[PDB]
Amino acid sequence: NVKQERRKKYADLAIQGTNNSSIASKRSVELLYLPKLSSANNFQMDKNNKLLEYFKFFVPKKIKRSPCINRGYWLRLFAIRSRLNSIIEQTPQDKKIVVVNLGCGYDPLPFQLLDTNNIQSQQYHDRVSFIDIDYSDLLKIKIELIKTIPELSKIIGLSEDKDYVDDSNVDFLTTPKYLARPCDLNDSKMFSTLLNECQLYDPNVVKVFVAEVSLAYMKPERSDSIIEATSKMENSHFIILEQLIPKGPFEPFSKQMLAHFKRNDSPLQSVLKYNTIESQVQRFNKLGFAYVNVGDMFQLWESADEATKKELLKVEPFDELEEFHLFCHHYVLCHATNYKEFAFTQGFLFDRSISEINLTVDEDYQLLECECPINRKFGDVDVAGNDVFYMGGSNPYRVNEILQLSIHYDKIDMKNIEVSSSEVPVARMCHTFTTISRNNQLLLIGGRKAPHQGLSDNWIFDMKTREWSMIKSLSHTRFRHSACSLPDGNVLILGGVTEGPAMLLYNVTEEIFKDVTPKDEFFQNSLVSAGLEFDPVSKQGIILGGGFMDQTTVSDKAIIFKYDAENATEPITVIKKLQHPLFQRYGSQIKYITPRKLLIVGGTSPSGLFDRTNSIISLDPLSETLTSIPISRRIWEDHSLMLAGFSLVSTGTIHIIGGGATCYGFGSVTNVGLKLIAIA
Repeated sequence: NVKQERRKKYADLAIQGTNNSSIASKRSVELLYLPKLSSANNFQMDKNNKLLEYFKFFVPKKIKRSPCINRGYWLRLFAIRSRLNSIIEQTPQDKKIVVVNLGCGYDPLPFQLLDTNNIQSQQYHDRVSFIDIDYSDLLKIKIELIKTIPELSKIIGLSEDKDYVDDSNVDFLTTPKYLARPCDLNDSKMFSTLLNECQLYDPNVVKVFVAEVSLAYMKPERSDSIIEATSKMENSHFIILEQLIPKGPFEPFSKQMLAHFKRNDSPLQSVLKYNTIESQVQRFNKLGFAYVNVGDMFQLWESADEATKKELLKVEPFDELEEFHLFCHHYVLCHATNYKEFAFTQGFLFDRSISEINLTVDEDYQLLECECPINRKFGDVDVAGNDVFYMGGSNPYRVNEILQLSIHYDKIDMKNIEVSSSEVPVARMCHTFTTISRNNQLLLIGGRKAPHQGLSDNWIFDMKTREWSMIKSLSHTRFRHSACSLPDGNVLILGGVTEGPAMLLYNVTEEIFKDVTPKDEFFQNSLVSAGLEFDPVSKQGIILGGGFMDQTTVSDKAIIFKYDAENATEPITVIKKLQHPLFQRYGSQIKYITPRKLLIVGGTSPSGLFDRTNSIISLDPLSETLTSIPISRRIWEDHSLMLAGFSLVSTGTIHIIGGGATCYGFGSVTNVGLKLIAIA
């Protein structure tokens, strides 16, 4: 077949520029996410509720991606679509709207929207038109496919004919609802010409200029011109979706992101000039657009109605939320207008960023690198006698092995202990490893394999015998919970991802668990990956930060409590609850430097990124004062620091060991290790 031969020909060409591209990742979401979502959020559905496909026209292959890249790319389709929606809903129903996709690549967006078969874009069927702009070469191929693929030609009005061929191979296409126009965006003057050739000057036509990760590869000056050129088109919106480096090119995630693109020889340039959200506002004001509504991907995520999140969480197993936080904060969605009639209704409005607080430098303790390349995340570790023991974790795969850590001032020695029993705990992460039996044994509680495979089998490891014994098992599975040995030798167990009680108590000698959820409205929800320590001296303990099972909320509370050992119905009671934005951490670890100073370390936050001043801090529980333990510019810039999956070990010094993150397919990073010593 003549047509089919042509189709395949340029079908292959389209591929040489689709994989590890945003289109490939959208095909991924199209395969997995869109079929499992209800009307509101599938974007593509026929009258009979059958999902419709479009990204398959440029990337047919079954594409797959981690659960973090997928949620991100769902957020990303929902980014553009929520904004286009606000414009279509408000603009009077007779006005012509024009969507101009700047550097569209193989983005099938127009066809997703123009297709009368898709009842989830009915508001686009009549009065919306589309202009695709990219490099000449690219549009040639893309037009070949639009012509030779009947389903596509059908949409925009071209003839569907098995027995017709258009061999011209041009870089431009003209239809009532879709045109493609070639243009090198780095040429501000050819672009400005194009704006008029297309009659975008007409004030009776509303313009929507969309820059989805394209003006991000261009130098600030080259991209600022594109933006400004459009500001002079009366009644225009500009939608820009691109990267941010809110805390500089040395933020743990930022460092990896820039470096990744450098390797792909597609550096991020504009972001260098425009680091933060506010930076984008002033930019758009300066360049013509006086009305701006902007926030990062995570504000967009909180923005989803609870009916939508519930579906999303149930799409695929997911448990990389520290990665999701970081990624989200490094991508901005910026909606700009050059006319004041258009209002950003509260449905779409982004709350302004609340100012950050400066903190007093800690006069007593400081940070100083201490290599501990255990090369693994999300295990746990506790001290026994003078020995240290790290168990399980992933690296990047889940292991069950136990490591003895010989801690030294400069470096840490590691020996793999050998198991002596025929039975062993399955390989797991996000469990807890706690010391019991007067420092003779170690208690393994909960944990998981894959995120849908929470575990309920607990174990005990005996140092002398080097044997594993499966003790009693948790009624409900449980991971990402917290733990800490109590004075009496028992083990408190906090929240986690579980259906079980919010707080458990494991009596070692009696070999039983006990639901001891405090009588407080705070504990109505299972707290995930919070910080939790107890101080035998001050006879109390703290709960710090932590997230909830909606994967959206994060406690900003520091909870002080006591332990009444002689009480068997309310052993745990809440003394006091403290609040502060810097408490709002997920995946942190806390520890007592002294009875009057609690070391709070690492984790991610829904609010913003942690910097060198507040990644590590300390709080005085009775004084209610916050002191900051700064990280040197050196350790920030030169060494690999990623506070997620790490742990705290103590033998007046607390080491920050293990930890990493895969940084959204921009490569992996490993927390090299740090130590907190007293100041000379």
